[PDB]
Amino acid sequence: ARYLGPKLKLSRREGTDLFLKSGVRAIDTKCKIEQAPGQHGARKPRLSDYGVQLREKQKVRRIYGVLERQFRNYYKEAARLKGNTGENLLALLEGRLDNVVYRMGFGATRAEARQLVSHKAIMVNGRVVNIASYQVSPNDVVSIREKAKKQSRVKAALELAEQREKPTWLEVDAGKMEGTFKRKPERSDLSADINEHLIVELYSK
Amino acid sequence: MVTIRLARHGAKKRPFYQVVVADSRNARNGRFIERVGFFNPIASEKEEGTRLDLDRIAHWVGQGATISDRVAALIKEVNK
Amino acid sequence: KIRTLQGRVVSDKMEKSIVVAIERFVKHPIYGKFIKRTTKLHVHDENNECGIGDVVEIRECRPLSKTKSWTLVRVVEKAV
Amino acid sequence: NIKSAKKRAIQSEKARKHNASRRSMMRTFIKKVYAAIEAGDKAAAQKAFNEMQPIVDRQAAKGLIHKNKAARHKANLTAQINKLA
RNA sequence: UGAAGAGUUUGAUCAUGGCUCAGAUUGAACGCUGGCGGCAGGCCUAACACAUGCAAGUCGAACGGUAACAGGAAGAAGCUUGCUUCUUUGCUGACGAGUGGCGGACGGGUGAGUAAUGUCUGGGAAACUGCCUGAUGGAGGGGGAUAACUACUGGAAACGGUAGCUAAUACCGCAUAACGUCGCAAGACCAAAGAGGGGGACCUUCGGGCCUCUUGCCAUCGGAUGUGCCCAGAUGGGAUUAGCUAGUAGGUGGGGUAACGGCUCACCUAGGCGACGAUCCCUAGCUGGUCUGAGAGGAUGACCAGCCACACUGGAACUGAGACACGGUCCAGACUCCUACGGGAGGCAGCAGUGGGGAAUAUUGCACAAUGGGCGCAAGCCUGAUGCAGCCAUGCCGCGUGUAUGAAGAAGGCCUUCGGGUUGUAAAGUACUUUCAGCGGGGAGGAAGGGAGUAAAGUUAAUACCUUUGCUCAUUGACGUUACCCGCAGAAGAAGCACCGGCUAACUCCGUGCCAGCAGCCGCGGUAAUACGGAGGGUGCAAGCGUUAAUCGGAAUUACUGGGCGUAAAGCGCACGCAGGCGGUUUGUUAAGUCAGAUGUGAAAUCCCCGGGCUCAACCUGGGAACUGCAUCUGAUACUGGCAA
Repeated sequence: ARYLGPKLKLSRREGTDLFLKSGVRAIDTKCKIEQAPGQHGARKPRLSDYGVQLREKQKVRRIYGVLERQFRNYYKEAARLKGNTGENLLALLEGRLDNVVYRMGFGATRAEARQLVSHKAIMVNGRVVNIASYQVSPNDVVSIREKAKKQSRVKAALELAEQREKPTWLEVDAGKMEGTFKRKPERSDLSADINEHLIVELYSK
Repeated sequence: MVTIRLARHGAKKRPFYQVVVADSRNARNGRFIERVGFFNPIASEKEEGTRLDLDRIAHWVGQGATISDRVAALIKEVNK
Repeated sequence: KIRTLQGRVVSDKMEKSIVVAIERFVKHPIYGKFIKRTTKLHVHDENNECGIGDVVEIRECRPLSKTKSWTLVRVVEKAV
Repeated sequence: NIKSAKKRAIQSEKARKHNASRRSMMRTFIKKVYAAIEAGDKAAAQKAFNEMQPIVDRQAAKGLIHKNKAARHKANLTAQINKLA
């Protein structure tokens, strides 16, 4: 499913925000965040092992918007390559169009970044798409269209873009609403909350 | 009986044809004798979608076996 | 060249026919142990004179009688 | 029942009793040689060998001896007389 | 780039060992729920029985012809008069039927039979092979016919019988006779078919002969391809299946097949086979492969490809290169149907449909566009092969059902020392977007070809023809206003399903009270149930979710990899010994086992390695490697085996 529900309520028991309605707000601003989303359908305790072990598996899973199947499949291409299995996986996960656009400042929210690509206002190269996954690669060209240098939603997401460092492996152009995905990601510096060893144990039978 | 013929291996509403020498007592998708070619009717730019050999379209046509109209018209346009 | 196959007569009585048992090393598949898996074939002697243990040369050919396909090509040695 | 040329069946009625007679004329002549073989004769076995020699030959040219039988069946009946000779 | 365990016996504990769960999967079914779209799959059972429709023809360029249609001519009419109308005529388009040739022996479907000289792997030898194709040579001259047709005549039909006539690339002689065949030899013996276009010089009784081309025909020897035949090896299970075999085993000579063969026979001999498992009994189409799995292995054989087998039942033969011809014949049999009651007719395991069975599996749809297949020297015609459409969440994949912002945080719930907490930025409220659906409007592409003209630089006649070549022109689209593209309003039209006692992430409040009920296992409930029921809430998955069945995995719990036997499950009560397995030590030899190399082959598909093409992905695809293997060819001699000492 694409969700469509109460973003920030998740934050509470996520114990992290991970970009839920970022633009003016984050934790404990006009919202009740860092609680438990139950009265006593769920409330804080010591935590189980297996809790953690499931939660973190979903941590990595949710900040791309990938379904059940997909992320496993990426694992079946990684453990088919003779290179690093850990690296490869997070490499394939960032090939999704929706993730790339957010990191070119297009969308102030992860959900919003993916809700751009939906309405016809995106394109890649001279090709028009409306597909939230694509093959994104070195020296591609991320392109805004005509009647998307016209929408007042897009502009209103450049605000936050001035407030996020933006990656160094892509050119980013907001002045003509382009930017190229000129070279491969670095994850020498995004594995900072990601322990690959954990998840790949679990996936294994 | 064996003849030069084309032979779909495309999926639905994809016309990828392969020129085979194949039987008329089995089929164009059945028992092959051999491939001999590839052909695009749509003239795709993929890696080697057109092959048609010189050597077997000059040896099994020696002892006889006829080709197809696109092929006939292709002998000239690869200037073979 | 040709092939001639080492058998040992082990039943000669009938006129112009010698029964040979041919022992080759057959390996077990799963347990990988060689064994003697003896197999009679019915060889036609030109004149019967054999018996028991006579190493011979046989070879594959046309039949001459029913259950034949074998001839005597040479008597390596005798042991009757 | 419906066939395109179910007439094929009737056409073969003709060609199965034409063949028939040609072959059985050929089989009466083989019986005439064999007569003379039991007489010890080279003078009535050979009034029935060279007299079926164009017969046997011209019927291989109607294809009614057939295939590699018809490169064999002018030697098969040659064989006969030679025992007796 | 390659495999993890947990729970469950006991008062406690450690082993042993069963049990269960977490995985992956399906031609799956079921229950609930259901926005789109791309790609794939879709009667597994009663191989039970089927209304109907369709799936098998095409060549006039071999024929004799003219039934219909349309013109040409012809006389004629109306003189409905130079225009309507009528008869005649095969002349021409064109073609009914009938003779003649080739397809109907394919393609398609099914897995009932089938443990298999059937399949698979690997070889082999004594064969065939229309369609195909190379070479050389030929196609001479006669005869007898008979369909249609015609005149009669029998039946309800099916389906006939007389009598007469005629054609051919039909039929049968005869001639000619090798690089032919047979024959040691000497010799002997055997073939046919022409049809088309065109034409200058000549000839004709004016139909044609002549000439030139073209396709087709005949023969002989090859090649290709495809196909018979043999062998070896591998092919399932049961000894509560141990004895088996008379063309049986073999040998002669006969006969037969395309060819090798007891394939078959006459005679002759009396053998052959068997526990390295015969004989018999159970069950099964087989393979590439498929699934799962770290692998080995096990399981499996759906779609797709190859092989084999079957077509109402049984049996049988005909023509042919090819058939025991699914939609050919005949005979017998049971069905089933019709009837003029005399007699006939039929066989969906072909497609689509029908009924019955079953847990379950779709429309009597459109079409020759395209691909392939058939007939034909061509044009052209034919196609339930095929391409499309349709129906079904049967599955794989993609996208959407909105984004932002918004609080004392709205009522409204729910829980609450009653301070509040929770639902909750969730809503209301504010802006911002219209993908995709819906509406309006364009629209690429899948088409190459063939057809009408023109160039030949062939061939001959120099010209034709025919073929060839480019050019020139009008066009070839079934799907379907296709991909796609533009506009049009308006969050609009688009979330569900299971679970929350432990394995296992995810609880409260009530009602019930060992009742009701729950439950994969371990197990729940006896009135203060995190396990039952409702509500509130929470959790995981999401146009699906959950349940079952089923196969492999975990399970190294059948173990070659990879298991035990003092007491946990297991050592015959004890000797002897036949087969079998096993062999101290030294030398010589051999090279079978074995080691090395070489060579074929190991189908396509499939895996992988590298790499592309569709808006992505699904899907499509190229090249390399793999193809673990097997046989063959040659070497090596340490070990294993043989031989010798």
